[PDB]
Amino acid sequence: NLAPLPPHVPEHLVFDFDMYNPSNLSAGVQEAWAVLQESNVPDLVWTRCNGGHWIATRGQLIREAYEDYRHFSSECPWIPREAGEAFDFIPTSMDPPEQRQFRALANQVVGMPVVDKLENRIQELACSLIESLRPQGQCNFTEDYAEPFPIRIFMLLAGLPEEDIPHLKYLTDQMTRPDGSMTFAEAKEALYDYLIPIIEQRRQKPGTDAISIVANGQVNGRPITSDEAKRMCGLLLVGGLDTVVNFLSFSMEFLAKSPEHRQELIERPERIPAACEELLRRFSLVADGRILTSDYEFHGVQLKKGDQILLPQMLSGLDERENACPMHVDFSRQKVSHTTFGHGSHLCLGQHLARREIIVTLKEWLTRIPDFSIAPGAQIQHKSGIVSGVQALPLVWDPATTKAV
Ligand code: HEM
Repeated sequence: NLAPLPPHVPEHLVFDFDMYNPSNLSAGVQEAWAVLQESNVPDLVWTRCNGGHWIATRGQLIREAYEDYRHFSSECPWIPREAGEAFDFIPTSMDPPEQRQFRALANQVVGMPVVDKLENRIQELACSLIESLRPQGQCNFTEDYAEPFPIRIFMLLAGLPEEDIPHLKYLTDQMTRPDGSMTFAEAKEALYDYLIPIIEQRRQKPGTDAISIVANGQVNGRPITSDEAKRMCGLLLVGGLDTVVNFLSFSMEFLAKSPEHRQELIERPERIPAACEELLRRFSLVADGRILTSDYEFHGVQLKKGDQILLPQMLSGLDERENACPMHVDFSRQKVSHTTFGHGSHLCLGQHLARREIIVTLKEWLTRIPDFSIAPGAQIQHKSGIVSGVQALPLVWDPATTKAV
């Protein structure tokens, strides 16, 4: 259950939050993590759950920590400690300066110039999927659209066969929202086990897919090793399969319950990109962290070298000190303050691909199925972890209120 309180951690700063099953989960995951911003909760607390660790609860602290890599290192970014010690993905497990050389390489495979190229492809797939669903007046969103749409796009970007999707996604989910059937370490090993032969192959005979791009690449002008290429390709895999997939579900669940919000985007589709930022803020879903490199006093609190600290990227934008009425989705919100794609030198490299996928989904779906809702009796369930998700999303709609385009 709870790890004993280390001697240096003040008893009054204890707030036993469990990031993998928070107490108020039933009210929605975002709402569940928002209990850390309750009236009598401090900016920095210590939880005894999951081996024991700090949690910064406010945007001000989360951004500061993310900026100061000298004290808050990416070397051990996952909780529990076992998992963060085993976590060696590139470039996430590395801090500046040696970190940058790899971001540049990774930005060649998912960056903006690559996203633009992907445009038509992305629309074709979203339009393909929706039109096929349109006449049926129902669908379970997670399996019929949230997963296939982004995953097939990445599998194509990666040059990897779709048949391997069931296996890879299972490994991916074990890493972010563990089943208990395997440790982060075991799931990482399998991921690596899958990539090793593929990377050797792409190096032997170079293709134009993200995998061979990475594996035949250079960093700081020098050849990348097979091992560095594996560590980086596995992280790319995590991003392509378990991020947008979940976010699309939180947004669509919201739209299914918000006729007025849908009418706004139906009426002025030009508000869709704005609406995407506000949904990215409101349905923020990532939370990883750092490890203290040395004894350090932070905001009046004594941190010790080795202490792990959770810096929920999700929390910043729900922080009322950044955005008034944080839980209200306001497509017109004047300043949408968030750290959904992270903060600091580790800013998400897939963010551009992620927005495209979102804006396109929103645009192509609202245009064909403007009116829909959540299947009657459905008790939508959320799931929490490094990356939070939606268990199932049964949608229903009257076919006669739809249009083909
Ligand atoms: C809604 C979608 C997404 C969200 C909210 C998101 C969020 C994040 C966050 C919060 C981080 C920072 C982690 C840290 O600082 O420890 C990150 C890093 C990263 N993400 Fe994204 N991500 C998304 C989609 C994607 C996609 C689609 C990809 C590519 C397949 C991707 C690739 C990466 C990579 C390569 C990094 C590491 C950057 C580094 O460590 O320098 N992400 N992402």
